[PDB]
Amino acid sequence: PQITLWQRPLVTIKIGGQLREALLDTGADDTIFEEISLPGRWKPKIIGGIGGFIKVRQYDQIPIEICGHKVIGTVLVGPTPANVIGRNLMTQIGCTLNF
Amino acid sequence: PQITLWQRPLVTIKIGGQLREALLDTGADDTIFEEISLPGRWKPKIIGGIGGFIKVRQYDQIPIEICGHKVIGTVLVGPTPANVIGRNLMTQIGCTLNF
Ligand SMILES: CC(C)(C)NC(=O)[C@@H]1CN(Cc2cccnc2)CCN1C[C@@H](O)C[C@@H](Cc1ccccc1)C(=O)N[C@H]1c2ccccc2C[C@H]1O
Repeated sequence: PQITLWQRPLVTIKIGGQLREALLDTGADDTIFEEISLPGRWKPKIIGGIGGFIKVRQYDQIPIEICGHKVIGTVLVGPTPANVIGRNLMTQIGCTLNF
Repeated sequence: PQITLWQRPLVTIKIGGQLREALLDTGADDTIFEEISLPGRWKPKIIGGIGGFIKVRQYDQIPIEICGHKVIGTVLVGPTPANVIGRNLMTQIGCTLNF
């Protein structure tokens, strides 16, 4: 589908058997979620954004359904103010910017 | 044109007679640059992102040529790790997300 930017580009996602809304965020290299229970091991990771750095855990090979599309990739979990889907996943569902 | 997301969606922009590289950021409501000298009055403003909040200057009605398209809008200038073009300006040039 085509999505204009006159509002935040939100999409509903299923991940870990849980439902959530993420913002399609071409400015984010990675994907991060506020609070969701993910199974298995993880590696610490400290990401930098506007306003500072945050400590988060990294989960790889995580199945995630974005707007009805099925993809798998690394998903971060940490103290973010908004759930974001990054280019690491937006590439998998073939998302592009147009103008 | 059409821009895939396998790399950061950077575009060249001219603002205040200066040249800058900016990130097409669908996840950002506003536009902000690290260090540019814009003329006229501004209004203090505090924005929040992942990792924290930062105090910035808010200049309105600022001409900005994005990827060869001329638009005018609110541009923020503050301590950001990367220049970002937000939806407030993306809508002006008619950018959409596609998949
Ligand atoms: C208006 C303003 C510009 C302050 N908005 C944001 O920063 C929003 C904030 N929300 C949240 C919010 C906060 C307060 C109120 N409402 C909403 C979360 C999403 N961001 C947009 C991000 O796309 C910004 C980029 C900026 C950046 C690029 C390169 C280097 C440093 C900073 C960003 O945060 N990028 C990083 C990033 C982000 C997520 C996951 C991984 C990574 C890595 C990296 O690409």
